[PDB]
Amino acid sequence: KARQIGIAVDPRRKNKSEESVARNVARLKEYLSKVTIFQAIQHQGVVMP
Amino acid sequence: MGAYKYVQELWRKKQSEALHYLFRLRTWEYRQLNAIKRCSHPTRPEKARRLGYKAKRGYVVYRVRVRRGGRKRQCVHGISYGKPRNIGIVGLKPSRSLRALAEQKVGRRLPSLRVLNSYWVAQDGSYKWYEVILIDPFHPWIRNDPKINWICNPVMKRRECRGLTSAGRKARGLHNKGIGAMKLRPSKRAAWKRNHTRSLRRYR
Amino acid sequence: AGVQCTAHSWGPGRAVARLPRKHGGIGAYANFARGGHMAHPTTVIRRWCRKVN
Amino acid sequence: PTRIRKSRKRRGHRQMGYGRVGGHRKHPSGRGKAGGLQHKRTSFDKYHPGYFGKLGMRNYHVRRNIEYNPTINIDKIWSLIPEEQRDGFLQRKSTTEAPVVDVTRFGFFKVLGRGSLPQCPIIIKARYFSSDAEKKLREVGGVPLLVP
Amino acid sequence: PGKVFNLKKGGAVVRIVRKKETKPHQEFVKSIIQECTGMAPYEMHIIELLRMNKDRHALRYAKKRLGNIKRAKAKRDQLSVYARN
RNA sequence: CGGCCCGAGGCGGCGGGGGCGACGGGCGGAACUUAAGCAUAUCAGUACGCCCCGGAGGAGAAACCAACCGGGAUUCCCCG
RNA sequence: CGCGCCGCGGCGAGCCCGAGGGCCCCGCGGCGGAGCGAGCGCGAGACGCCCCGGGCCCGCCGCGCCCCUGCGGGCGUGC
RNA sequence: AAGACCCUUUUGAGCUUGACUCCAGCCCGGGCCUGUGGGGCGGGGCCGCCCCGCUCACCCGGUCGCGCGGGGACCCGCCCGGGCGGGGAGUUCGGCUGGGGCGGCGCG
Ligand SMILES: [K+]
Ligand SMILES: [K+]
Ligand SMILES: [K+]
Ligand SMILES: [K+]
Ligand SMILES: [K+]
Ligand SMILES: [K+]
Ligand SMILES: [K+]
Ligand SMILES: [K+]
Ligand SMILES: [K+]
Ligand SMILES: [K+]
Ligand SMILES: [K+]
Ligand SMILES: [K+]
Ligand SMILES: [K+]
Ligand SMILES: [K+]
Ligand SMILES: [K+]
Ligand SMILES: [K+]
Ligand SMILES: [K+]
Ligand SMILES: [K+]
Ligand SMILES: [K+]
Ligand SMILES: [K+]
Ligand SMILES: [K+]
Ligand SMILES: [K+]
Ligand SMILES: [K+]
Ligand SMILES: [K+]
Ligand SMILES: [K+]
Ligand SMILES: [K+]
Ligand SMILES: [K+]
Ligand SMILES: [K+]
Ligand SMILES: [K+]
Ligand SMILES: [K+]
Ligand SMILES: [K+]
Ligand SMILES: [K+]
Ligand SMILES: [K+]
Ligand SMILES: [K+]
Ligand SMILES: [K+]
Ligand SMILES: [K+]
Ligand SMILES: [Mg+2]
Ligand SMILES: [Mg+2]
Ligand SMILES: [Mg+2]
Ligand SMILES: [Mg+2]
Ligand SMILES: [Mg+2]
Ligand SMILES: [Mg+2]
Ligand SMILES: [Mg+2]
Ligand SMILES: [Mg+2]
Ligand SMILES: [Mg+2]
Ligand SMILES: [Mg+2]
Ligand SMILES: [Mg+2]
Ligand SMILES: [Mg+2]
Ligand SMILES: [Mg+2]
Ligand SMILES: [Mg+2]
Ligand SMILES: [Mg+2]
Ligand SMILES: [Mg+2]
Ligand SMILES: [Mg+2]
Ligand SMILES: [Mg+2]
Ligand SMILES: [Mg+2]
Ligand SMILES: [Mg+2]
Ligand SMILES: [Mg+2]
Repeated sequence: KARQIGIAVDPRRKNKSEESVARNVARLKEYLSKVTIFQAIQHQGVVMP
Repeated sequence: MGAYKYVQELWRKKQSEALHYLFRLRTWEYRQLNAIKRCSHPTRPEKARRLGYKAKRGYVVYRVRVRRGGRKRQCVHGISYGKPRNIGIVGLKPSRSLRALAEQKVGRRLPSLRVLNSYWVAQDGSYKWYEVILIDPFHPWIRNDPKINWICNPVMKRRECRGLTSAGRKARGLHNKGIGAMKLRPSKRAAWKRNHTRSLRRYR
Repeated sequence: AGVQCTAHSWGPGRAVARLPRKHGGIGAYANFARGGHMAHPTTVIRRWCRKVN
Repeated sequence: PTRIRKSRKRRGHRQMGYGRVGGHRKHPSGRGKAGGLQHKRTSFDKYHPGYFGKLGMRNYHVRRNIEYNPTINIDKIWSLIPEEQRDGFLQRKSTTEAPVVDVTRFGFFKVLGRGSLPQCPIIIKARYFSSDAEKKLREVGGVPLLVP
Repeated sequence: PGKVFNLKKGGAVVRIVRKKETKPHQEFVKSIIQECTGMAPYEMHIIELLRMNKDRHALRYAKKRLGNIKRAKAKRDQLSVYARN
């Protein structure tokens, strides 16, 4: 489901701590806000540097 | 469960009375035949499926006999000239294993087929016998089948001549990764050429 | 350029200078011979650009 | 530029500074570094002591980022505080609002003791201290601290 | 040294401790196969030595055949059960 | 007398073989040269010989690296 | 192409057209900033237009003395 | 005709051998190839050797397979080990010096 809307998924990686999860969940939560699904704007460069 | 779990367990007892008798009858027979011979069906059906065989039109099996022991150089009168580090004649070892040499011999005999894989069947003091799987790539059952028709594309011609089979991969060192393997991954020649290149940039 | 032909010295004892010669005796392979290579041929690895802060 | 070189001033001189008696030949000493213990021994002992031999333990693979260890002296500590704030901190030598400086954020591990500090309490957090860095810091009213 | 020295190491974050990670069917297949094969000739030699209480000889012989001390100890333990009588 | 097994001769449709001064893959493999001599070493896992593809090829989704408040298939570039 | 020294330009406890991305714009290492010790490791202020010498401080090797958290700390002496 | 005699160069090559370092080849031993039986000697408290039947592996002959043999678990081959080895390979064969060599050693 996440691959479909532009998120890269790496099942080989494992988290090493609890902070690693909170920092990236907040990153996932934010991106889902600024995404629209169908005069539209194409985003340049790396997304959320 | 199924039957092939028992057959695999059995083949891990090659020293037993039963398999010692059956291994004896096979080497006597293979000693009475030619070096390269077509087989009706695989001698080991369970190992054949482990390596990719399928009982369909377009898969074939041949038995190949190769000779045991080391390597002797082709030098007239047994004379190497040159430096003394390069003088040896007998007692050398081939770079490829005997399994890889079996596949290359049968690829040369049958150049209109595609070599897939191979496995061991017998040995004695003078010979080892391997069986080689080959696919005919212009048969319609082969071409229209998504499981195998990767081999119908032309970058798959004479694979064993280019070191791309499993036994050919081992001699190039490619069953390893990590420390001890950093100078071989594209090719031994490719890593040497990359590591010895003079790159003269414009704004040097 | 200058090194596609076959030429070797005749040596002393034949009353001629010691440069390499083509079969027949024609001078070759020296910067002072007609048709020979340059003494130090030009190469594209010359540093063409320069740096400025 | 070829037109300002010393070698073009020798056109017409038969031998381009290499002499008549000696001359310019191919390799009159050998190639490279050869001869260092025999016929260049007078050169190698005058300028290169300790070129020959062995010395010390060997490690078959060094970990470059384990052995890495940056350091900072105490005389450089107050320059990590931005200039807009230093005056005020000196103004009020507070024990109850002293400045905290965490030097790992700036990329240092150990604190050494060359120099001196201003008369002002300050807190320094690091991974290791030298003995006189601690001594000069406690002389000022400061405290050392260890951080993760 | 293979670690970087610092007290309070690991003091900022909370680690994740992953779970560390039989099959009676396989034990059942071996029991049928064992019945119609027996043991290998080197395994029978070990059993005879173990019956005579030459334990160190049995370990030496298994290291020579197997080439790895942990497997040679695992095999001699495996064979004692059939070597007790 | 039929079946299965292991072989033989013929007939039909389809496929293979040879070619290239580069790049690419797999094998066999020097000596000149340097060491101010010369055997180990170096030149060079190069010249050259044999085989095999393609428009690229090879490699590739960890029996990996690490020792961190850790990364995460392959290839290529910068850096030591 | 690599090494040494000299001269000139820009900036200076800093410096820098990597590769790359948008003769212009943005752009990591790196080198310098601390040394010494085979290594465990420990770690520099006291003077001086400049130069030369003296004195003292840091490390490596040795050794009085006192002590707390102890084959660990402090204070000294010597090539 | 850039002395062919003579000398020097850390330039060669042909030949020789009691130079230095080695290689083919050959001889010798154990192992795997490799069956199925019968016996003797010795040791240590099961181990080492050796000997001799059979035929089925493996090997050789006769024959137009026209009415037949001989050997045999030994030989060959392969792996590792030891010996012989100018038949062959590569390389070396100091310096000073009233020219070099013989001799001598102001070569430490
Ligand atoms: K054969
Ligand atoms: K030669
Ligand atoms: K030669
Ligand atoms: K050599
Ligand atoms: K391999
Ligand atoms: K490696
Ligand atoms: K030529
Ligand atoms: K001449
Ligand atoms: K001349
Ligand atoms: K530059
Ligand atoms: K000069
Ligand atoms: K001179
Ligand atoms: K020379
Ligand atoms: K030279
Ligand atoms: K030297
Ligand atoms: K040593
Ligand atoms: K070679
Ligand atoms: K050479
Ligand atoms: K060579
Ligand atoms: K030589
Ligand atoms: K040489
Ligand atoms: K060497
Ligand atoms: K060599
Ligand atoms: K070499
Ligand atoms: K020391
Ligand atoms: K002459
Ligand atoms: K002469
Ligand atoms: K003379
Ligand atoms: K002469
Ligand atoms: K010469
Ligand atoms: K010579
Ligand atoms: K000659
Ligand atoms: K000759
Ligand atoms: K000779
Ligand atoms: K000889
Ligand atoms: K000679
Ligand atoms: Mg001439
Ligand atoms: Mg020309
Ligand atoms: Mg003059
Ligand atoms: Mg003139
Ligand atoms: Mg000179
Ligand atoms: Mg002179
Ligand atoms: Mg001259
Ligand atoms: Mg046909
Ligand atoms: Mg050359
Ligand atoms: Mg030389
Ligand atoms: Mg020379
Ligand atoms: Mg020479
Ligand atoms: Mg090399
Ligand atoms: Mg491909
Ligand atoms: Mg002359
Ligand atoms: Mg002459
Ligand atoms: Mg000389
Ligand atoms: Mg010679
Ligand atoms: Mg000669
Ligand atoms: Mg000779
Ligand atoms: Mg002389």
